[PDB]
Amino acid sequence: TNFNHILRLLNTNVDGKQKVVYALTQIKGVGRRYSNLVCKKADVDLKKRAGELTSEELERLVTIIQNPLAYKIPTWFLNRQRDIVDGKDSQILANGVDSKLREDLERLKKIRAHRGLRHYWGLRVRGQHTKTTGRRG
Amino acid sequence: KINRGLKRRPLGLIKKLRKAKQEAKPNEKPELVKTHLRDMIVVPEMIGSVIGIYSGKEFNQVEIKPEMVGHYLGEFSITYKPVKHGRPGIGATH
Amino acid sequence: PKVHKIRITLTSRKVQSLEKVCQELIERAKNKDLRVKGPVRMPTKTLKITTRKTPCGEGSKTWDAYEMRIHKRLIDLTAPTEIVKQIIINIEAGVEVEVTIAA
Amino acid sequence: DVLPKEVLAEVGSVKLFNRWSYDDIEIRDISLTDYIQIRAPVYIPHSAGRYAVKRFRKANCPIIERLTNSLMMHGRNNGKKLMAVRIVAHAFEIIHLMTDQNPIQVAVDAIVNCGPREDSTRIGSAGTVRRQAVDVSPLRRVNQAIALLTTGAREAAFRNVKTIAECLAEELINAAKGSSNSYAIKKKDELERVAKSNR
Amino acid sequence: GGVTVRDVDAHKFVAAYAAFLKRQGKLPVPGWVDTVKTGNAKELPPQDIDWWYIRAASVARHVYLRKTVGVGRLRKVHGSAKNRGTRPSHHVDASGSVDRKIMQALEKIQVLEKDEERGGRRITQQGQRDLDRIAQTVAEAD
Amino acid sequence: ESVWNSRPRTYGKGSRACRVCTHQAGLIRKYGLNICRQCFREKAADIGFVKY
Amino acid sequence: AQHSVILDKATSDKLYKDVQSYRLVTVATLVDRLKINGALARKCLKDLEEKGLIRQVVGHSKMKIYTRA
Amino acid sequence: GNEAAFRDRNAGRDANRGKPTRRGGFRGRGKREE
RNA sequence: UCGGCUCAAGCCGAUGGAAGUUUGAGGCAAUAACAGGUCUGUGAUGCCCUUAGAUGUUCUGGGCCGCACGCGCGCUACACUGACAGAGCCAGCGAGUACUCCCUUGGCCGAGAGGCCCGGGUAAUCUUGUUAAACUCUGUCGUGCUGGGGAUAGAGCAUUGCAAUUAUUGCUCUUCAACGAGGAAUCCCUAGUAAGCGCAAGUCAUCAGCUUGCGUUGAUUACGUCCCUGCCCUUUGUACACACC
Ligand SMILES: [Zn+2]
Repeated sequence: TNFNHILRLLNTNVDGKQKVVYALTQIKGVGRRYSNLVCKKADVDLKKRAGELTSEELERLVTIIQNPLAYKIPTWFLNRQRDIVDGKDSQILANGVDSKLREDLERLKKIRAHRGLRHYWGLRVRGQHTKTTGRRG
Repeated sequence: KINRGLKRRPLGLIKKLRKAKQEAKPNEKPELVKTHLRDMIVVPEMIGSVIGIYSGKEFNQVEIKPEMVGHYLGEFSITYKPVKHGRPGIGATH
Repeated sequence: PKVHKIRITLTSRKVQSLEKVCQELIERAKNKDLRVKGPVRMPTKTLKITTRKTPCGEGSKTWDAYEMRIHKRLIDLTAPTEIVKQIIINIEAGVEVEVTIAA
Repeated sequence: DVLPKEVLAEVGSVKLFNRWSYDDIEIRDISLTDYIQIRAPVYIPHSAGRYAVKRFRKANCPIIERLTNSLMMHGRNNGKKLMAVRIVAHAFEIIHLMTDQNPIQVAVDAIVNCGPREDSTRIGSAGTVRRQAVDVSPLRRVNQAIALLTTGAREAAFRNVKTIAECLAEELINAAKGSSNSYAIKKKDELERVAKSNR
Repeated sequence: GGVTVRDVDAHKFVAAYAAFLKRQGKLPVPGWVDTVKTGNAKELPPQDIDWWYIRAASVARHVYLRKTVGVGRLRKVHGSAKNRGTRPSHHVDASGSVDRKIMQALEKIQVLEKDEERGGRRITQQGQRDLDRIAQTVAEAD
Repeated sequence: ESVWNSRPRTYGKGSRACRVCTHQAGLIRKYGLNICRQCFREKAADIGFVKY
Repeated sequence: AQHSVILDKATSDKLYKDVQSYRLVTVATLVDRLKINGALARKCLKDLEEKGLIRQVVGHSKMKIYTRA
Repeated sequence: GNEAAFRDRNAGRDANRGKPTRRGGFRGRGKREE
């Protein structure tokens, strides 16, 4: 009886009685289809639940996540570039999104750019009509 | 933007910046230039000057920092004052 | 006297005027004992334009639809070269005609 | 071999919808004949009739089409009787498999029992009810029964893992006798009771 | 009696032909697989792992039943609607490179040929005979 | 000195106008008319256009 | 509000006890009466079919219905 | 100007939300000179 | 044509017939009014006003979109009569390039958006059989605001255009808000009609959640009345006639 209906990867619990590919979707920064690509390339039985697995396959699953480009995945499929003038690629995950979210705010804040002011005040940044739209909340 | 050709107006303003940088004496900040155009991307080559960009009513001068290479000069002078608001009028009764 | 198997086309806004022109042309040709392939009639194309009637905008909103219709009714023939000039005479007003030798 | 080989037995038999012959229909009561028409049968209800053109042209129609039309409502189900005809035929198999009796017997006897005989009409009393508990015509009986029947099935199956086919199936078999677990009969019985009050 | 491709159930033919073609096992795979979106309107890759081979039967069959076919026309045949969010939906066509390269490979294995006469590609005699054999087998098995 | 109206004007609205009004609003482009929708129905019978 | 995705011994012997006595069997009835998940119901459906204890009436992409043998 | 606006911490979205917000004898048209 | 009402004009019902509501739908449309709307359509037009520090024309930048909040026309959803993945596969109305750059097939490069090279059509000839959407068959998911839902934002890649910041739009990856059929009130509609679903044209270099037209699927209920809300005709009252403003 290896039914462990709880898992713990990278500081957040995930369920186990659901399917394997959809369980990784719970993690912030990865979606339903991005999960499919990497979970397909790790050669895992997609037809079974996320509870009946074991440690060794999990190890390759998580390993792909940190270094994607080394394991034959294209660059345009990724979601990070130009962290500085001479930048590299990346694949941000659960708590890096909040960390890099914050960073952007004081960058734009200190530069004193218009987008920062909208973010500072908290209005819509992308241009859209507001005089009657979503002002209640 | 840079793949397409650049017309008289970009070259004109760049030679003004060049003249300011050469005649500037070290241990001083270069002189101020006022302009109306607001569609130039920021270039790392364009560092070390002070530009008064027109905000639709007045010229606003800002010191340029290096790490803002990927924006425009227009994005740094707002057009409208923020709305503090007031007291509701004789409307909003029906 | 080498034939070229010509084709002649007509254009007009009217219908009854053009149509009687087509019959008389076929019989004027046929009287001198010439072979003729009959009146291939092209489809009629209808084009419309809809606009608002009011010039300002108050009151209910009402439209009107003007129309115009066009007919083609082209003709073909097997004949020598310059008999066409004698025969295509005595046409109506407004009616346009273009000749295609189709050599 | 123009026609499918498997479906061949029917030819030597009176016309029917493959699985069920309309022969030997119920003998239970009267006053709804001349208004339920089965004497001219049909295979599938997908007949593009012009019943609407006159008053009682829609009275001469096999009941099977009526059920299929009534089932499609509420925006999403507009004009898509293919699902409706699918469900009705399939639901017939369920009740046939759940009970040895003919499914047409199940539908007919249910609808003849779930119709009211007296109702109440709102004549002006200046805010009050001068409700004289008037009578009802046999034609309106089937009209209201079918409409309210189909609504009972959809509301029950709504937001449930059960599906309409067996939900509709269960609705008919409960209405056969006074089960009181059927949407139709519960609301049906109260109608005369409030009508009987103002009698 | 004699039969042809038009005398068999549609979805049966594609499944029957898919099984036979994979057992032969000769067609290129440009590696595009596992990274394709099936079209600009779709969201997730197909479920079946062997979907790519199955597809082969469908496209081969229609070129037999049409006077001429080209790469661009498959785009607009294979397309469908896209949920753009809260706006109304439209019609958008499928991916072009995917359909292009798959039929490139297909014709390299002697099933159809180029038609510089007028354009497009038509099936070749040997390819036509091949489909009939698989269709014929289905009839008796029924 | 002759750079006052230099800016190109061959692109979008304002580069075309009605033959009678030079009124750039609601202008018709079907079939190559280039006339206001308003002035239209006053010369429509002459152009040849009959309602039904 | 959860249905056990896996089949346990207690459900198994209850299953092979009554399913030869039901009049009709469906996906709904299994998830309702036996407190089992829908996914396992389709899996159970196909496995009990091949062992030959229930008979198929119609098969379709939406609903499967079976009766006694 | 723009830089000053960032420092001009006077009234914000939260500040706006915090801030709180005859018989005529003439007939149907008789009212006024309208 | 018939069968029952009936002085008659007619109404209804059956048969025949492609068609028996005026066969279906539109266009035009009397005498007479309104201080109805338009001077921002007009080189239609009176008077007044401005005219060289111009209210004439022209170039640069902005704004009409700025937002605590009340109201109107619409779009997407609240899921199993569903969502998701494969495959089968059917329209109609229209539009299209000369001094300009339109509709675009085919071949080649490109994950995708896009790019390059021959070519056809000024058109029942080419685009186009516009292989549209809905729909149908086989599977995955399974009552949980979950794979229903797509607001808000970050990063990157292109296209239109002189110019995209207050993001034009598209494409790529991530982020996953409210919303369980909606109170007092209130609308539209009688048969290929309501409703669902898409397509073409108008504005247009790009942008449709808009309007004008086109087709696909296709119903419940009635053949009525003056109870409510409007309108007209008669009888009636008047010290009004610029006529209850
Ligand atoms: Zn004009």
